[PDB]
Amino acid sequence: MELSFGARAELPRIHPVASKLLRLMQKKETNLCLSADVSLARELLQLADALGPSICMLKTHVDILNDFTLDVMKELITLAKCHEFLIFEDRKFADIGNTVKKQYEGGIFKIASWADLVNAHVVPGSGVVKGLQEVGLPLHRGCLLIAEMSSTGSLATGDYTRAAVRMAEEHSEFVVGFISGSRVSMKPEFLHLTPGVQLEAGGDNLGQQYNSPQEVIGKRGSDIIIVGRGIISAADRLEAAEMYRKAAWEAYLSRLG
Amino acid sequence: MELSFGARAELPRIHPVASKLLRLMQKKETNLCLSADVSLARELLQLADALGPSICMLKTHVDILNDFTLDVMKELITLAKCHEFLIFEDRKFADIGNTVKKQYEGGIFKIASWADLVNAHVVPGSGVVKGLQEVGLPLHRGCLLIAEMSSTGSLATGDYTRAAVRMAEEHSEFVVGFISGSRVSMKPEFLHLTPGVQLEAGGDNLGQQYNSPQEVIGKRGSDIIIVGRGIISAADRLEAAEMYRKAAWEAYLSRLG
Ligand SMILES: N#Cc1cc(=O)[nH]c(=O)n1[C@@H]1O[C@H](COP(=O)(O)O)[C@@H](O)[C@H]1O
Ligand SMILES: O=c1ccn([C@@H]2O[C@H](COP(=O)(O)O)[C@@H](O)[C@H]2O)c(=O)[nH]1
Repeated sequence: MELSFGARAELPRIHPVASKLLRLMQKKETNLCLSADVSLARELLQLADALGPSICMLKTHVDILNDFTLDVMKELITLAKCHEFLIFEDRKFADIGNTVKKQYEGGIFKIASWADLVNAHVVPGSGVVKGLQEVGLPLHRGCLLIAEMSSTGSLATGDYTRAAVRMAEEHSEFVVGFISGSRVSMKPEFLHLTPGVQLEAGGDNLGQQYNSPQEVIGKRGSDIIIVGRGIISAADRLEAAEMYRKAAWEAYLSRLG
Repeated sequence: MELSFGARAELPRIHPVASKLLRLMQKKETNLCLSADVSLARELLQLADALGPSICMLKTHVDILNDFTLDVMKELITLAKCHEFLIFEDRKFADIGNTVKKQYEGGIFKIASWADLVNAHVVPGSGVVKGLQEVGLPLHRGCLLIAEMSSTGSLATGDYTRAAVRMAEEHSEFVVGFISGSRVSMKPEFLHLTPGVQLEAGGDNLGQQYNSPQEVIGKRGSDIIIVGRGIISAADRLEAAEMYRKAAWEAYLSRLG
């Protein structure tokens, strides 16, 4: 039987970051993650403040910000605390353990100092998670493993996907779930987040493929939709965010019965 | 038929960045890529200057440099031109095509502006290559696809590796080779660069595994060794680089005939 997000937040083996997230999802009736794919810090902060009420999570690509500073991220954290959403840096860590630990903690971005969640590809083997967790565990962070991808020709299928699930299971002190197109774990402590989402059928010209919130949440059993252009390119981004939220939220409620 | 690096530089289908690399490998008698895994720009540049005559390539992780600026990269380019080596940013692009184009061109790092070579994981499908190529083509840049990894539990094996080789063949206008543990293509226009290399047997505590230059170049048929800690951890990095250079170069001479 399916548990509500609020009940899942209380599960004995739940990660604190997953619990925080699940509680605010239930409080705000949102399972929408905004993909804030913009080049200017002011745009990032403007979207975060305006859409924050409607979202459970803000997904960043800090490496495309033409004017990144750590003060930008300080300010984003204030907004995250005010409007109640988590910050997920979509870094796709994909190197050996010794390297990713440095990429997570250090450099100019100091990602671990501000991102509640990061994600990682499983292709290097479990050392990618071991390296990240050496930085993330002390800082009370969580990680998502990329079990499937939305893009045309994705190799994250079959035995690769099963490997991602095993890796998460064996590293549950740090891994809180998956980037995937569908439910891949039967354990309710894990979150499923799905990108490649728009209301209308389509794709882009560089291999992105879309499915609807009803399909991904309702039929495929994912928890959270990740939506970028579907919202950001709309004339009215507030109304678009609300349309996606309502869609994902109702799909969840229906599945839950 | 085994061709020298100088001959391979003249192959009909050779990419101009591969040709430039192969020419300087032959001229300088080096098939050593230094993995400059340091956190300080001064150490990076001092290594680049001192070891430049010994290396064909300097591999960077600019996202670990605590004091990155574009002015640091300008000085690195100056050293690369002076000593004759290529700059390879080991970014491991691994996102959908629309995202990686921005991560390559933009942000604070503006990687395409200074890196001769970058690499990409093949897990997203060929969109990853199509996105990078939109940026790299007019700038006369090249890309390496990660066909195999050196780390314990790597999923880059079997059909995954074969998919990487097919993707390289189909995008030979931009893809100039592979990150691999051995020769994965029989086409001599492709470069093979191999990380996980040390003179001594062993590994690290986070999944790295090492093989020797003689094994990797000599028996496994790779072209270039990528060496980080085996050089960086030495008291005298120049002497260490010279050790690796001579090992790798003589291994190469042996399979030539
Ligand atoms: N290239 C690459 C990459 C992929 C791979 O499969 N194995 C690696 O070690 N690397 C990188 O090569 C370097 C290996 O360094 P070391 O020789 O283990 O100190 C690192 O910068 C690591 O991030
Ligand atoms: O498998 C994946 C993994 C990540 N993303 C990311 O999610 C967002 C998709 O945005 P859009 O296609 O909704 O604009 C982008 O930031 C992209 O990098 C995907 O689309 N698919």
